[PDB]
Amino acid sequence: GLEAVRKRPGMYIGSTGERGLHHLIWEVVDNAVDEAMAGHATKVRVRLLADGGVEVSDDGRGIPVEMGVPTVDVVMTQVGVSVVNALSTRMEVEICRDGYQWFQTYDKSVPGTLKQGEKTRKTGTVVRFWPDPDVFETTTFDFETVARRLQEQAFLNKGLTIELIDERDGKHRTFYYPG
Amino acid sequence: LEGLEAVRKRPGMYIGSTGERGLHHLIWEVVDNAVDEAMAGHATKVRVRLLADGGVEVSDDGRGIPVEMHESGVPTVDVVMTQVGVSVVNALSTRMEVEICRDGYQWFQTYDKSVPGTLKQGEKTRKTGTVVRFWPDPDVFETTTFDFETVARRLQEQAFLNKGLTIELIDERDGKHRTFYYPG
Ligand SMILES: CO[C@@H]1[C@@H](OC(N)=O)[C@@H](O)[C@H](Oc2ccc3c(O)c(NC(=O)c4ccc(O)c(CC=C(C)C)c4)c(=O)oc3c2C)OC1(C)C
Ligand SMILES: CO[C@@H]1[C@@H](OC(N)=O)[C@@H](O)[C@H](Oc2ccc3c(O)c(NC(=O)c4ccc(O)c(CC=C(C)C)c4)c(=O)oc3c2C)OC1(C)C
Ligand SMILES: [Zn+2]
Ligand SMILES: [Zn+2]
Ligand SMILES: [Zn+2]
Ligand SMILES: [Zn+2]
Ligand SMILES: [Zn+2]
Ligand SMILES: [Zn+2]
Repeated sequence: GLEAVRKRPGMYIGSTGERGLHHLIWEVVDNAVDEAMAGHATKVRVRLLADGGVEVSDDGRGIPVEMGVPTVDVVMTQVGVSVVNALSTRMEVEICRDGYQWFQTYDKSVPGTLKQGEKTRKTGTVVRFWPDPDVFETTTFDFETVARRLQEQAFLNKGLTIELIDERDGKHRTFYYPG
Repeated sequence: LEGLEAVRKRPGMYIGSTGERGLHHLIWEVVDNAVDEAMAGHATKVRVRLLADGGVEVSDDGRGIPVEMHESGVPTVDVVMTQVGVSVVNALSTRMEVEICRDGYQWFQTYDKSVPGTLKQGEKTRKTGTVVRFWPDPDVFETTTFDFETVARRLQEQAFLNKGLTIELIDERDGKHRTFYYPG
């Protein structure tokens, strides 16, 4: 399971250095950007939080919430982003889908109870995660490393707007190439 | 078995979709795994070949995927190719080949519709590193054509993030080639 990732993180992210740390944001960004071609997303927002966390938001389809375990718990324990869950102290996931907001938490990768919130016509996903400082040699995301990836992803997804906000210093950049 | 069947049943959960961007997840993964060995395994060169038949070959001079017996009673390379990021590539490929230089020897393994062959010990060598070849399954992907410029953009990023690493790209479909290098 996720125990395997914690035991041998190098098998999943190459190392536990700064390049290993950046695998986490690369995965969560990738998953959001995937919704431009797969889910009619128009905007992805990436925030580098001053406490070391990361938030990635999109207006794609929303991770499926239908069930007897919710699909989001399967995603967050089985697929690419489960490595992020394994190596984070906590994650928060917000989904807009099927007419409602939905909220889930992971505490050392253990799911909370999926909560149905307010009605909404919006669709998309917000993923927030806090990399475990007991795993990583470095918990500082590099603005220019992240910017280079988001520029590539905007260029490969004509019409997608990607916003990067560094909450550590207020630095922000928007990436957009028209179709 | 089970875990790879899951990828074939719901590929969008692993690679987003089954179009051009989904196809490129496979090369991004295998390239990433090789480039990881620059920071982790003293690699100096990665070579990416877009094969004329649609396959991909990625070579590195890193440590070599471990070949010794895993706790699960198979060679560690078989665990890697069935359990971790590259197992998605295995699941969605008709076949894979893996050449490893490690522990004083050359080693060769195949995967046929993700099923491991018998790991074979080859000649002695002092070299270390890995070659991974894969052939994306046209029954999965709506296109099997890799985009040279898309691949070149990723390799330039990876060379910039790994000062001193040489990355060579060869398109065997038309002879186009690029070499990426940023000095330390
Ligand atoms: C981290 O989750 C990622 C997503 O990330 C974001 N940010 O959306 C995204 O990269 C991708 O999102 C998908 C990937 C596949 C489908 C997908 O296949 C859908 N189609 C359905 O009819 C559907 C509805 C419910 C359900 O449980 C499943 C899962 C089964 C599949 C994929 C056949 C599929 C669908 O509505 O949304 C999908 C979505 C939102 O894959 C995830 C879920 C692992
Ligand atoms: C697809 O394989 C990738 C590798 O890709 C390439 N091209 O080398 C690379 O990205 C990374 O390679 C690692 C990842 C971890 C270790 C690693 O932890 C080593 N340390 C050991 O002493 C060791 C020795 C035996 C052994 O079974 C393991 C753990 C198993 C692993 C890493 C698969 C570790 C080691 O020598 O090499 C390692 C190597 C080469 O992770 C893989 C295996 C998923
Ligand atoms: Zn990696
Ligand atoms: Zn560095
Ligand atoms: Zn549609
Ligand atoms: Zn993806
Ligand atoms: Zn070393
Ligand atoms: Zn060495």
